[PDB]
Amino acid sequence: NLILDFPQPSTDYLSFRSHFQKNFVCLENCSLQERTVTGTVKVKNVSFEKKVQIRITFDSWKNYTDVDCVYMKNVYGGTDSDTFSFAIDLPPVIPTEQKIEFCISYHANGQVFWDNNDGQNYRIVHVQW
Ligand SMILES: OC[C@H]1O[C@@H]2O[C@H]3[C@H](O)[C@@H](O)[C@@H](O[C@H]4[C@H](O)[C@@H](O)[C@@H](O[C@H]5[C@H](O)[C@@H](O)[C@@H](O[C@H]6[C@H](O)[C@@H](O)[C@@H](O[C@H]7[C@H](O)[C@@H](O)[C@@H](O[C@H]8[C@H](O)[C@@H](O)[C@@H](O[C@H]1[C@H](O)[C@H]2O)O[C@@H]8CO)O[C@@H]7CO)O[C@@H]6CO)O[C@@H]5CO)O[C@@H]4CO)O[C@@H]3CO
Repeated sequence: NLILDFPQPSTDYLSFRSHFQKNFVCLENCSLQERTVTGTVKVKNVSFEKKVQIRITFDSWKNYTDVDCVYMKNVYGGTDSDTFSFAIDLPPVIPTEQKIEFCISYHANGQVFWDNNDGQNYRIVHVQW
């Protein structure tokens, strides 16, 4: 009934790297299971202290929620970037007319960086299936 309306950003490496180098934050993977959306976010390692959040709407941006992401230790990651994970429960019912979208914010060293997917956000759409 719901599906991701975007390719996994990490699949197209050249696009992923271009966005990540420009914005210093980029969604890496995302999956929709049951009524929960989970995923991973790559951020440039700008400073020790970081705050990474998903800003998500389930009602066409009438409202939104900021959800904290959690740092993921990665033995195989480099020292230039860090990985954060998120898990967000969907509301029990979302009417078909309502848009579901999210974007990502990243605070470090007094600055804020955004992944808004080239101004479209990351969309989840309603389907017949
Ligand atoms: O321990 C040395 C450290 O002490 C002081 O730091 C204090 C700090 O100022 C307070 O803010 C508080 O910190 C808490 C913090 O506010 C919370 O947000 C949370 O921290 C989380 C981070 O926000 C989050 O980003 C993630 O952290 C991981 C990093 O993302 C990842 O990159 C890696 O971190 C490495 C750093 O990137 C790298 O720079 C290097 O860090 C050194 C610092 O650069 C250097 O300044 C100093 O740090 C001092 C600091 O200046 C003091 O203010 O030494 C660091 C090396 O020891 O190395 C890092 C890897 O070791 O990994 C981290 C995760 O380890 O997740 C964390 C949540 O775990 O919690 C913080 C409290 O735990 O208190 C601190 C502690 O005194």
